[PDB]
Parts: sequence; structure tokens; C-alpha cells
Amino acid sequence: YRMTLGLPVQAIMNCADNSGAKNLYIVSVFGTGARLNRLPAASCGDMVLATVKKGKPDLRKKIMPAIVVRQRKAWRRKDGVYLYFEDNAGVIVNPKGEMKGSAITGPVAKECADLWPRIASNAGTVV
Amino acid sequence: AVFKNITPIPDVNTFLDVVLSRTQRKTPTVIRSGFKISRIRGFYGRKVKFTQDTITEKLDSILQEFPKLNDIHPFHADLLNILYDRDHLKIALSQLSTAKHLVENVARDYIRLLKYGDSLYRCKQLKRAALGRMATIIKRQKSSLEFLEQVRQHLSRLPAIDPNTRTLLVCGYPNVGKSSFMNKVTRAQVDVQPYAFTTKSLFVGHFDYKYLRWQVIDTPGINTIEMQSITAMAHLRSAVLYFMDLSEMCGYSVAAQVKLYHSIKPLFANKVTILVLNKIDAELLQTIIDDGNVKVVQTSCVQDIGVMDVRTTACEALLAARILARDIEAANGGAGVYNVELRDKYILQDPSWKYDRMPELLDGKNVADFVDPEIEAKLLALDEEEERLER
Amino acid sequence: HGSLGFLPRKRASRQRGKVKAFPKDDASKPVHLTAFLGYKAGMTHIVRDLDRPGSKMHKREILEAVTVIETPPMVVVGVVGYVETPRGLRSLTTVWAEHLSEEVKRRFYKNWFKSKKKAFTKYAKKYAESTQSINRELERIKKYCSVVRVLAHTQIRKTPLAQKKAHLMEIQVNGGSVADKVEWAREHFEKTVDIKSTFEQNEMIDVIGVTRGKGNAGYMHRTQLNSKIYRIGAGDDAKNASTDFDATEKRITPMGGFVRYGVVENDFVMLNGATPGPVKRVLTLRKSLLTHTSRKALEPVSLKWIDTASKFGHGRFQTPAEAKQFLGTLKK
Amino acid sequence: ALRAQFENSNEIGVFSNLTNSYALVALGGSENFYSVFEAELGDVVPVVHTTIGGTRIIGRLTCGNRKGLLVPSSTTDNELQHLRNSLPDPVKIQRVDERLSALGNIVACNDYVALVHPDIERETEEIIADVLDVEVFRQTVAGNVLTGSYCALSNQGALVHPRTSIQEQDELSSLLQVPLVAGTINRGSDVIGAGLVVNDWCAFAGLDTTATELAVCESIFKLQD
Amino acid sequence: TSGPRDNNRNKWAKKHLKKGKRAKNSNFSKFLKKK
Amino acid sequence: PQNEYIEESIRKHGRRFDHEERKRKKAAREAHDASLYAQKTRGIKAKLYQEKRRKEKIQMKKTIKQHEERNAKRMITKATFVKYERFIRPMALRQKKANVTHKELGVTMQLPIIGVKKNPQSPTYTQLGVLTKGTVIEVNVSELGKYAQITNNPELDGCVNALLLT
Amino acid sequence: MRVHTCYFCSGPVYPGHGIMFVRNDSKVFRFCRSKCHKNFKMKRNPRKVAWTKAYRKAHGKEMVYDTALAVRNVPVRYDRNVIATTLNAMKRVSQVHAKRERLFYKKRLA
Amino acid sequence: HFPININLTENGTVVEIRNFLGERITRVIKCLPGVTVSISSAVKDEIILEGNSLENVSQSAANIKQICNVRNKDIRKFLDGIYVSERGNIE
RNA sequence: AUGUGGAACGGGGUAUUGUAAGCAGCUGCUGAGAUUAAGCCUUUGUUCCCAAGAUUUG
RNA sequence: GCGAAACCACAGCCUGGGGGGCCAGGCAAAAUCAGCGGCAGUCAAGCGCGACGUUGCUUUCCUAUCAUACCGAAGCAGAAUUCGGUAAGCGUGGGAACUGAUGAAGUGUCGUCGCAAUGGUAAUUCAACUUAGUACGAGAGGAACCGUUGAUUCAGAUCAUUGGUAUUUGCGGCGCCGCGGAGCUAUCAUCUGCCGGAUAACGGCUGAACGCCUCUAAGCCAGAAUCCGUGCCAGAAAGCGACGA
Repeated sequence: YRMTLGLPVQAIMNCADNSGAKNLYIVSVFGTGARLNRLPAASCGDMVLATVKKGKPDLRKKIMPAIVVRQRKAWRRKDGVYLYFEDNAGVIVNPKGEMKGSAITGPVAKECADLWPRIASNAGTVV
Repeated sequence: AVFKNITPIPDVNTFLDVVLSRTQRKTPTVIRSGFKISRIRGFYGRKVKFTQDTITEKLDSILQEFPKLNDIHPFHADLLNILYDRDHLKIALSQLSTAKHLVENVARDYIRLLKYGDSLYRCKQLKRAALGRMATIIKRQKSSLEFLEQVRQHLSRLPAIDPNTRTLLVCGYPNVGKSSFMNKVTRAQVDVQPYAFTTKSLFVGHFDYKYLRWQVIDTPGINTIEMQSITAMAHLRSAVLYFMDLSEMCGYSVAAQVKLYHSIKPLFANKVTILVLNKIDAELLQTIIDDGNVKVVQTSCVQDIGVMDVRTTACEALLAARILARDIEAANGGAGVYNVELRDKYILQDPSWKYDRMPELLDGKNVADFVDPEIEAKLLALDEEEERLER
Repeated sequence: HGSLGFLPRKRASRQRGKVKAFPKDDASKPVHLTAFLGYKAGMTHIVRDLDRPGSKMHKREILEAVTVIETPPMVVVGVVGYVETPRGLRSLTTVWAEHLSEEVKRRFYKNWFKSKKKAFTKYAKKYAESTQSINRELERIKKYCSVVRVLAHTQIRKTPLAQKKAHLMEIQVNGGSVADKVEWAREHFEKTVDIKSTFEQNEMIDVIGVTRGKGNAGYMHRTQLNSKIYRIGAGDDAKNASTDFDATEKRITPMGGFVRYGVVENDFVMLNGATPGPVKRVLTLRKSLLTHTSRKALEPVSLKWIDTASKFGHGRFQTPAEAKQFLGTLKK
Repeated sequence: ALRAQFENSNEIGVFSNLTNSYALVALGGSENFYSVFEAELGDVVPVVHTTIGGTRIIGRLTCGNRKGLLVPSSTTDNELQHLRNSLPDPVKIQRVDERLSALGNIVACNDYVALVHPDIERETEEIIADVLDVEVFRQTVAGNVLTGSYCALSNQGALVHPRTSIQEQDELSSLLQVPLVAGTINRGSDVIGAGLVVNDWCAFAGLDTTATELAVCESIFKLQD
Repeated sequence: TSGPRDNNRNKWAKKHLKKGKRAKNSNFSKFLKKK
Repeated sequence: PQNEYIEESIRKHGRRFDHEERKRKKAAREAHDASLYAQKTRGIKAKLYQEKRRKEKIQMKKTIKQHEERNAKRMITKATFVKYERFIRPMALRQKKANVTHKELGVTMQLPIIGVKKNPQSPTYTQLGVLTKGTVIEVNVSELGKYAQITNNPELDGCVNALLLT
Repeated sequence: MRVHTCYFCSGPVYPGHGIMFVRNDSKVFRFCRSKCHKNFKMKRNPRKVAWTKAYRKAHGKEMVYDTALAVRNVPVRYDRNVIATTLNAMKRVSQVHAKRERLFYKKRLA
Repeated sequence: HFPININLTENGTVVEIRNFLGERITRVIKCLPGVTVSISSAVKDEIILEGNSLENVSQSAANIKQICNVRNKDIRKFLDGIYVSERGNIE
């Protein structure tokens, strides 16, 4: 169930949730193997840690769980049809898996939809 | 202690055996005579430095696993003090870290001594000195570990307390038949015999009453078992369940139990009691009934009747105070290997066309995109239209 | 350089994939074959439903990357017989059939068109004079044999190639008695034993070959294992490529011919993944060694739709038929 | 009343859907969950285990009522053909094209009225009025357009978000013309519609559903009888 | 998991190969041997 | 887990069907198991097992004797006590207290060194007051001034274990 | 599989090859060709690209319409004979499409 | 709680055992050559095995004792299992 | 070292670009033109070629 | 085509032992080319001390496993944890001519076919579904087997789908730009990676020494990520066979 891995750590992605944050500096990737000559990355559907760069001051300088929604990288789907979204956007979640934003804005991958059901109900325009 | 999850306390020499074995396994056990003097100094030094760290590892593991008796609840700490001489246990804990601090200083003294190593055999004597002298410190603390393991056996045997939630304390005559009602109430059932102090240990039994958890808290009948029952009843947000043998089938007089109830009336204060007249089917009671807060219930312990009604009254008083498809899949191919067939699960007319496959697309066009219900009549009109267009 | 099982890295000897091991069989089984010979047409892709319970796409539609292999009907021309010795496995008698084509007679020769073409002349004479001499050697086969293998060479005329020498291979017959195998061999001499009687479209193949020379990496023989057959097509039938879900008749040969191969007219096997060697290198099929119980083989296979676009370039059409109605009328 | 989990978690309302006339069970899961609905209402209504767009989000992606069930645009026609085979002729099947595919997570439907998102398309609202034949109300459930996510709907009751105002709850209950319960499912979770399933004759709750919350749901939906 | 020479992954497989694939293979080569 | 709330419950639940036959056979097998455990064992772990075995043999022999009786650069690299100071003595190497064991009392008690009476190595060592075995050192005897001879080599040992000269 | 269309080249979209990109407005555009993918990247008009069908469409160079044979978000029940006639309906429709477009090509060339 | 299934096959040679602590593992206990085992009918949960060669008979039941051998659990609480009590002659 | 043989072209398919020159009043010719094996395919089309010298070994 | 020079006891295989040569071994076929604990005291085994005891303070290799496999023991219900054992195979505590490519020659010569002495090896861990909210457990927690599906690393191949190069000096536009086939490239893309015995600890059965007993003494079973064979890689260029003329 793997996707394309091209989003390395220490990157700025859009906090597309309704939590009020705008930008987030990527921090960590969960469950990533020790791979040399290739940074530990994630795609739309992986739980990651990031520190909010822009947005609320309480959210800023505070790392929390997050999952990628919009995939700027060519996420080669299992259906074969590749998809190139606008940019790299995501939504912050709790360590248990509760999305911080009460609403969702932007696109979220269907491959990411089945993994996280808490963030699935927060979105209505799943595309 | 309730959530102890502490490691067992082994023999000190056995603890020293594995620790020395850790020095025999983790440290480099070979030291060449041709190596550098400082390198040889660190061979016995860093091993001893790890040995003291190993000595500090299990000791701090024992220290962290040792809980604070003052941090325990008033009913938990007093019963623990009544269990295995917690004052002497804390003194051993006081003798544990201080000796560990003494072990820390002796190792630091030897480390500074090892910093000025001169000869190989002198360091070899020094390497023997710091290990064995600290082993003598382990040998000095001989009986300290003996009391911890039994306490570790006691704390593991000691269950969790449910004072914060709604609970029910059952105290009175020893095995007066209300314990049988208590055994019929909760999932955990305590065994009783005709002997005295049979229900010496408290029973942690989970139960619910009227959509509210009712914890049956067992207390020994009134020593050591009753003193623990006194300490548990001292600090508890629960009600009393005084079972009085009306027919003296519990071996105790009603006047002796009521006077004891009058004696235990200070501990029974600030709580709605239950004057369970046990052994109904088997004067001084009016003086006990003068309190008013005791729920006088006639309990036929011989006939085993009246427990649920008392459970309904006391809990309210406590509330007043407060084949299948999977079966088909089990026979077809098991879980994760059997496939479900949806051809039979169809409302189509022709069953032969139901199990048959359906052409999704043809000639570069989606066959379903141009498929309508009246397409057969439309195609017949299409064949006539093309014939008319040709004519 | 960590897979020392494949070190040392030196090039292979035989351009044709040499079979080393042969599957364990019984005398209770009926007589059947193990090996075969095919050619590397090229890689393609398909779509197919997935009747695999317990997977994340159970009863879904998933692309699969595949490989069509050009497989002609296969000409058996005789047998060899092995006796078992403390020194290994020696071959006792080699008995051929009476007649050979020029293609397999090109195999024995280096310059067939220059030379006198006189191979197998006098052996055909003793075939006509005395078949009881052949009986004598066959009498020595059913008396003293343990492993029977039959000869074989490819119908390379049907394959559109400039190579005219046939490729000769053994196939070990498996099943039945030793006398049954010689009975099966002498009743199939000089004919062709076709591919559709070997496999059942649900069996897996461990295809072998020599990998692609890289202009000393490459040209090193491999035995790739565990590739699944999806369709043993019939070259005479024009419905080979067209599945039941895309009834409209179409051919497996893509437009503009295959890249580096060209056109395909004969039976093919539709094996997934890949195999060693470049396009139109000789290729070998064989049976599995252990009866493998993965559900990837125990499942049925029923295709959905095949892509036959122009691999030369980047085509966007299935057949030149449907292209013209999708396009307008050209200036032609 | 049923208290179980959709294999993975207790949020069973997101995995599978259920209408008043048929039940849309998902595919790819274990047969126990399908047998759970089969033993519950299989003898009454149909329960078809089928995937929606090759995914397991049938509960929150499509909306359905006693009249019919409408699904997103990207639904597979073969799945629709499977749906048209599984669902009866009286069960209307119609695909809806919109920029928001989650009909179940953003729109709530009942046997008499419907709760629609304030940002829903007019053609989508008219088609929903044509198919489901219920009084659609394009509004925001507790300020959220995800009406199906923030609230649950049933025939003999309704479940509203606990964060909504009581005056707004009384306004929404009057708009729905049915009793609404401003509570939470799965013992205080944020999933209301996906945290509890309720039909006209049965109801389903999660494995993590509270005993009091389930009792609040059965009283609101009149499921005690 | 298990290893190459792991009997745990091989003892259950021999019982798993008694049913499943073996009879289907016998059903496969029967029609293959048919002319 | 054990005797409290398990054992009596196990009494009502029963034990293993062969809980006694397994122990006795293992008990009888131990009489022959100790020989191979003494024979096939090798290395330091065997000597450790032999250390307890030699202790057990000694422990049993004493018990057998009792039962029979019952039946009847210019630097100072050595430890010091604290131009003329040509060498260098470290602060950590300097020792001020010593475990002084009285000859008559036998009380090994840590006491401070009042001074260094005489070092048997060299007068310069006596001038430097280095710590060594057999040296005469002044020690305060008020809490017991007295002299003492070092009975242990504090260089290789690291501690000044000295016996009172009186 | 319902085949999509090229967003720029206006041709059909088949399985395997190509790419399907979605916009921020939930507008999924599928380009069947890499040049068409580059055309959508370069944002050139489909009717202003001679190599695209929209240019011939909005210039009179392509056939406008052909309502031959007198012929879907609603699912319906399946029938063997209904689909059989639907299978035969596409053959005559394609034949009429070949004849009508040829006459349209005869008018366009003249 | 979970009764252990036992099925005698091949004249009692192939012992099909299952449901040991409700486990789905198919326990096949092939008897030694020359010994016949059968489920005793007088006493429930009793298997009577008889034969001429006692060594092959005794090792087979010990193998049966090693077949459903308990592991990865406390032997005290988990106490029900397969045991051998009667060992005697056929006459 | 004479064949459904080969070489050089031509034809066709296939694709890459992008509607050719030029004509008339941006449009129609013009989804045209060009290119496509040099490690694309095909060829009943045209022309040409072929009856081989030397060496090694029995 | 012209054409040195340095240098030159004679030289050229490895292991061990007293270096190239010696001793004992492994072996050994031409001819060439490209990379390269102490002190004090009390005892007392025994021969004045005296043991165990008692009293005073202070790249690769190697297992000695850091996880994975398997078990043993423990207040080990379960989970989780501790100790011990096998175990260095693979992962995550220490040590430090070689590989390619031609090549004559016994087999009368050439060619096809397999044979196999030997040389190397391979897979790896992680988690998801039931099987379970079950057994168990007051509750809270929560088994294990089989079956199934995944993910990571490594290895092996593969260039349809996606990407990069233009000496296709190929197509077009204004030396510049758009495209750029093929070929090439890629966890940038894609497919595959297995099994049969024998064993360590350990658990056993039978059964003497020693009339009992005893997993042992002769036998015997089960039993490890363990080893050896299957399979996989190559084929002695002085190993060999059948057939073709």
C-alpha cells in the first residue's frame, strides 16, 4: 500500500485544516526505516510530526501529529492513474489521531482517506 | 502498590553474580600487557565505571519501583503500615539509597584512585579492590532485600482500591451469611469457612447497580484482619453493611454485635449504615436502631433471600447520599481466504444472466454508457431509421 | 557486491537458457512434460479483477505489468535414455526419429548452405531398413532406464526471425511407468506436441534465460522463479487478445510491430513480471519444483482488457479500426 | 441496539451505510460485520456487502433513505450495476456530480425531511429532492456544513451535536420536525453521524459507545420499544 | 516470522500441502495428459 | 499469581493432572544430573559452579562434623598524606583518613592521620609523607596520639588499612 | 472502466498511460498525452492548438453533429437480450458515423 | 472450557486432535507401528491405547503428551491438558 | 556457393512535431507538411547481387 | 614509422614451523591481454600455619548476545517484565598473486546434446485482519496456533506505464526556443526471492549400573533465526558420455 516517497523532512507544508495554522515546518516521520542516500519521507496517508511555522502563536513552536492531504509529488496510485495536486498541504491531528481542525479545506487523497477515518468525516470535498 | 508492576527482589549475591557477569559480558574482558598505561587504566577503569553504573542501574530500578508510602491513600497507607511494618520498610529504603550513595562515593574514590594507576598488578589489585569492597557493601545489605520481596509479594497480592467510585463496605460478624450475598453480588467471590478470620483479606470485586458501578469492598469480621478492616473503613467513600445475626447463626450474640456496632459507631459516622438482620430464616437491637441511619433489613441467610432488595435499597441510599454470513464464511474457506459471491445477491430477472459476466466496454466505448432499458426497442427503431435514411 | 551466491561475475556459455534441475515426479502420475521454448516479444500491461480475499483491493480492478512470449508448436524428434551410475547420470542411447527439417539440420552445422547438407542421411537409411535395430535400442531403454528425456527443436519458421537454425532442447517426460514413457514417446515421434496440452493457465512457471548484455555486467544466466501464466493464446484465433469484457475482435500484436521484435502470429503465453534477456532472446519454461500453496496460484484468473497501443512512440489507440472513427477521414 | 466495531474501530458509521429499505455494507472487511447486520436486519431489509468506488467509506460518502440512495460522481458503474442488482427496483439508484463527493458526511436525510449543507449545489439539492423526496434544508449543523458528520438522523428521532446551542437545537429540531438529541456517540467522540447508526426498526452503536450515550440514543430514537 | 531452515514454517506447510494445492495439481496434470 | 488468591482458588480449580509425578522423577534425576553438570561444564562458569560446590562440600562437612557432635617527569605517583617539593602529589592521591584497626581491641575504625612518624622507603618520602606499607605514622588516639604501622599496602589497595603499633 | 477524455488533446484516455490531475476547485483534468499534459501546463487554449480537436471543432473543420440511430447517472436492472441489442447497436451507429462524416468531409473539402 | 477434539483414523493410527485450548492448529498424532489407540468409552476424556510393543506404545503416548504440550503460559492457572494415568498389560 | 535468399530504393503501418509551399477572399485546400532506423515494423512493388578465393585437420 | 632509460646475485604460488631458498603439507600444465578486594581477630581441612567458614569500616573475523529464533526459571491470571541457556545466521561488545577474456593441445577431426567431481549462496525484520474483546482477568486490560494481506532493507532481473540526455546535429518556431523519437535512466518505474533431513539447549520414552529409581549407561522421540544436503551460480579450459558425417 506504499505511495511515492519524495517529501523529505524539514519542509514547509500548508496547514490546510480549520485549526487556523498556515505553515508548518516538518519535524519527523513515523515508522520510517533507516535509509541512506534517501531521506525519510512521507506521502498523503502517513502520520508525521511538524512544528507550525505560520498561524496561531499557541500552535506555533508546538509540535503535533499531522497527515499529508494534498500531494505535490506524483503519488502513483494503485489504480495506475498518476495524480499531481496543487501543492503539499496537510492537517494537524492529535497523538491519538484526532484532527485539530473541525473542518477540512483543499484536497485529500483517497489512499489517505481509508487510513484515517477521524479526518475523513472532517472533509466533504474528498478529491 | 496497587499498580505496582515492580520487578522481583533477588538474592544479593545472586544480584551481585549477574552484575559481575554483566562486567564479564559487557566490558572488554581482555587486557594486553603491551597496551598503553592509560589504555590499561581505562580497561579496568571504564569496566568499573560501568560496574558502578550497573550497580546504580538495578538500585535505581529498585528505588523507582519503591513507591512513596506518604503518597498513598489514608486507607492504603495505614493498611500498608499494618501489613509489613512500613516504618521498618521505609528504614530499609532509607538504608538502600544512603548505602547506594555510599557505594557512589566509594566508586568515585576508586575512580580517582584509578586515575593515578601505576602498576599492572597494582591496578589488578585495585580492580579487585573496588569490585569486592562494593560487594562487601552488598554483603552488608543482606536482610534488606529479604523484606522487599515479601512486600513485593504482598503488594502484588494487594489489589487496587476503588474508594473514589461508588463502593460498599461490608463489615460486621465474621461470615454471617452476608459474604454469601456479597459472593452472589460481584464477579469475584471470597471463600469462607466456619473458622475465624476466614475473610482476612479485602476482596476487590467490580459490580454495577442501577447504571452505577457498586464496588463490594470486603472487610474482616471483628487482631490483624479486623485492624486492616478498620484502616480501610477509616478513609472510604462507601456505606456500611453491618450484618447482625438475628438467630445467632454466625456464632456471635446480637447484643455483642450491636455493642461492637456502637463501638464502631465513630468509624461508621458520616455514612448511611445498613442494619442487615442476617440469618432471619435460621432490646439491644432497639438501642442500635436509635441511630436512625442504619438500614434495618431482615436477611434470611439460611434461606438465601433478600440480598437483591437490600442491594436495591442500599444502592439507592448510596444514590441518596451521592447460518450467519460469517458462519457461511467459517465453512466455505475460513477468514481471509473465502470470497463472497454477489451474483446470487442480485435482483435481476434472468438468473442465468446474473451469474454471467457483463461487458463493461466495447469498441472503444463504454458499453454501459450507451445502455438503456428501452435500447432494444430503440435499436429496432435505429435499424428502421438507417434503412429509411438509406432509402 | 554482496550476493556472493551469484558471484563470480563471468558471462554465460550457452546463449540458450539451460535447465539444470528437473521436478520430482511419480509413476502414479500420468505422463506429462516439464520444459518448453519461447521468445521474448516484449513487456506490456493489462487490467484484471482481483478475486483475492484478505487483500486491500479484494474484488477491485488493478493494473498488472506483464510479458507476452512468442511460443510456436514444438517439434519432438526423438529420445535419450539415462542409466543411474555411482558416477552420476550417464546417457545410454540416443534414438532420433526418421525425418528432420532443414531448420534442425541447420543446428548440427555451422555452414548448412555451404556444406553438403548430409546430416542424418545414413541414420535415416537404417531407420528404413530395420526398425528392429531401433527396437533393440528401445529394448535397452525400457530395460535399463531411470530418467527419460525427449528431444525437441523449435518451429522457428513460424517465428519472424532472421535466425534459421532451430533451438534444440530436452524435455524430461514425467509420470507413468518407464515403458509408458517410451510408449508415449514413440506414439508422438516426428509430430508437434503443442503448448496448450502442457499448462492449464492457472499454473505458475519458473522461466529461465540469459540476461541482457550491457554493451562484464549482464549476459549471465538466471532462473527467475514464480511467474504466473494468464493466457496461452492461440495464434490461429483472432480472439486471443480480445477478452470476454472487450468482445470486439483484436490482435495481441501492437500497431507498428513490436519494439525490437515486430509481429506475432502464433501461440503465446501471457506471463507477468519480466524475465532475463532482451527482446527476442530464446526463453525457456519449466514446471515448479515444490507444489507451492500461495493463493496467488490457487486463485482463478479471468482477464478484463489488454493494451495494444503503439509502443513505438507513445500511442493512444487500441486498434487501427477504432482509430478511424475516433479520427476524421484522412486526406488519403 | 448493537455495540460492536467495524473490524478496525468503533466508528462503524463511516465504513458502511444503511437506508430504511436496504443496508449498504462495505467490502474488504470480515464477514462477521456483515453477519452482524444480517442477524440484525437481514431478515427485514437487504444488506449488501459492496465497496463504494473501491473504498471503505460507504457510510460517509453516500446518502440514502427509504426512497433511494444517491452516491458520488466517481462511483464505479460496475459497482453501480452491482448496486442496481443488489438494490431493488423500488430502491432508486442515481449518481450525483458535485465538487463535494461526501454525501453521507455533509448531508443528513430522514423519512420526511433532510438536512443539507449550506454550500451544496442547487442541482445536487434538486436531484436529492427528486430521489429521496424529503424536505431538504441547506444549512450548517452547529455552524458546520458537514451535517452528516456533526449530526445523525433517523425516523423516530434525531441526534445533534453537543456543542450546538439549545436554542439552535430547538430550531433545528423544529426544522427537522422530530426530536433531536444534542449529544455525542462513542462515549463523547466528535463523530455523531458516523458514531451511531439508526434505522426505523433498528439501530447500531460502536464498541466504544457509552452505556448512558446508547441509552440516550435509544430514548431519542424511541428504540426502547 | 521464520527462517530458511525453520521447521515451524515447514511443519505446518507439509500439512497445508496435503490439502489445497496438491489435489488441484493432480487435477491440473490429468487434463494436461489428455490428448 | 501465587498463594494469596491463587492457591486456594487452585484448590477449588484443581492442579495439574501430573503435578506430583513430574517433580519426583525430576527429583530422582537430579542425583545423576550433577555429575554431567560437573563434567561437561568448562570455563570460568564451571569454576564458579565449582566455587559453590567446594563451598557446599565444605558446608556439608562442617554440618557432618556438627551432626556427629550433635549425635554425641618529577612527580609523585604514590599516595601521600597532607625546592623541597620537586615531585607532584595529587589532591585525590593524598589521604587524610585511614581505617585504623586496634591491635588489642580489633576495632577497624576509620580515623584521621595525625602525621607521618617515619616512612621506611626513604627520608625524602618521610619528608613528603607518602602513604606506604609498614610506615610509622602519627594517629590521634584521643577518640580511641599514638603511632601505627601500615599492615596493608595502600598503593595497590587504595585504602590505608593500618594496624595500631600499640 | 469508463474511459475519460484528454483535457488538452481532446482524445480518449485509456488505462495505464497518461496522468489525471485535479485542481483546487475539485476539477479533475485528465491529459492523455505528455504534450497534452504540457499543453495543460502551458495553459494553451484547446481551440487555439491546431494539433487539438477543439480547434477543428471551433473552425468548421470538424463534423458538428450527427443524430443517427436516435441515440447516464441512473443505474438500471440488467437483461441479457437488452444488452445483446445494445451490443449490435454500436456496429450500425459506427457505420453511419463513417458514412456521414465522409460526406461531411466531402463538404468540408469542397 | 474448550474441549479438546480427538478423532481416531487409519484404525486409530492417525489421531486428529484439535481445539486444545480452542486452538485452530490441527494436531495430527501418528501412532507408532504396531499400536492401536482408541477413545475409551467407560470414562470420558480417556484414550485407551494398546499394543504388543510397549516401547513403541509408551513413546507414542509420550509423543501424544508432547503433541498438545502447553507453552507460553503459566502452568499453574492453565492446568487442564493431556495426561497419562493407566499404564499396564493387555492381560 | 540460388532462395516465401540477400543488398539498394520505392510503397504501407506506426509514431514525433505541428497544419506545408502557394492560391483566393483569419478562413477552405491544410489533423496538412516534414521526419521515422541509423540496436521501429511490414513488403506478391522496382533495380542489383550469388554460382568464392585462401587457410586449417583427418 | 622512429625509438630509449632506469634497473638487473639467481629469482618468482600459498599454510604451519625454524625467508623466496629449509622442513612437512595444500597442490601443479602451456601462450597472452585489460582492471588490480585488602587489614586485624576466632576458628580448624590437615601437614607453627591451615582451606571453605565467623567477628570488626572501607572489508572481515571473533561470542563474551545489543535485538530477532527457540526454550528454562520467577507472585509467570493475561499483557508487560526479570533471570538463565542454545544461538554470531541475519541485523543493530571487540580484531585487521586478487577478478576477468582469449587461447593451442591426449580424446581420428568437427558439431549438437546433456552429464557433475568440486567451488559460492539469501533473504531480512517489522504490523494488519479475523482467530478476540474472546481464554483469562473484580474490573481495567487482554492470549496464543492456523490462515490471510501488507510495509522496510537486501539481492536478482525488467525498461509498457512516469522521468532525464540530445550527434536522430530528427520536427517545428524565433546562434535561440518548443518537441524530441529510439536508446538510456530510475524504490523516479516495475516483477520475484524455496525446502528436506540431521542437531544445541530443553522436554521426553524405554531401561541397567545400584533387584528401586533414573530423559543415559547401550537404545529412542520431539526439538533453535542452528549446521548439512535440495534449489540457486559457474563448470576440471590434462574429468567424462550418447549421437550426427
